[PDB]
Amino acid sequence: FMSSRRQSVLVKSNEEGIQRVLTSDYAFLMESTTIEFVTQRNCNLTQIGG
Amino acid sequence: WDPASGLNMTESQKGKPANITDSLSNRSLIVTTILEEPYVLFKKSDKPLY
Ligand SMILES: *[C@@H]1O[C@H](CO)[C@@H](O[C@@H]2O[C@H](CO)[C@@H](O[C@@H]3O[C@H](CO[C@H]4O[C@H](CO)[C@@H](O)[C@H](O)[C@@H]4O)[C@@H](O)[C@H](O[C@H]4O[C@H](CO)[C@@H](O)[C@H](O)[C@@H]4O)[C@@H]3O)[C@H](O)[C@H]2NC(C)=O)[C@H](O)[C@H]1NC(C)=O
Ligand SMILES: *[C@@H]1O[C@H](CO)[C@@H](O)[C@H](O)[C@H]1NC(C)=O
Ligand SMILES: *[C@@H]1O[C@H](CO)[C@@H](O)[C@H](O)[C@H]1NC(C)=O
Repeated sequence: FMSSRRQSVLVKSNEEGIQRVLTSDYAFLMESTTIEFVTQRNCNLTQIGG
Repeated sequence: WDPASGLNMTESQKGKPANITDSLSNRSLIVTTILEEPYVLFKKSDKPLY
């Protein structure tokens, strides 16, 4: 999927990974030590899988 | 040899006329193949492919 749409799904920050989840319908893949920082200061987000 | 022409060899060496043989090879095996999904469906790659 990502090789097809490699301009729109791929942001360039961890910040734009946060914002486009909060606004769009988007399932950003972050490193797990930053998800534990985001999902404890922004309680409307979560960590889906293992 | 001739400065205008070059080497006009008499390359025939008929003391032993039969010299070498070659090898039949790859031939690339042209496969007649129509497109049907999910079998031979096209790629969504964003460039021309060869
Ligand atoms: C004596 O008389 C001759 C002819 O009357 C005059 O011309 C010289 O002799 C021949 C005929 O023109 C020339 O030989 C050719 O030279 C080519 C060299 O390629 C280039 O070399 C440099 C760059 O490195 C350039 O400055 C030059 O202008 C050339 O463009 C060869 O590649 C030629 O091709 C063929 O050579 C032999 C067959 O002969 C084979 O290997 C191949 O088939 C190849 O395709 C050709 O050999 C020669 O260059 C002419 N000039 C000179 C200065 O020698 C002479 O001027 C004249 N006087 C003297 C002093 O020789
Ligand atoms: C999550 O986002 C909504 C708007 O999308 C906002 O109203 C809400 O306050 C946010 N949650 C927290 C805990 O701030
Ligand atoms: C080389 O010599 C042979 C013998 O007659 C003949 O093919 C011709 O004269 C020469 N070849 C070429 C290509 O000039």
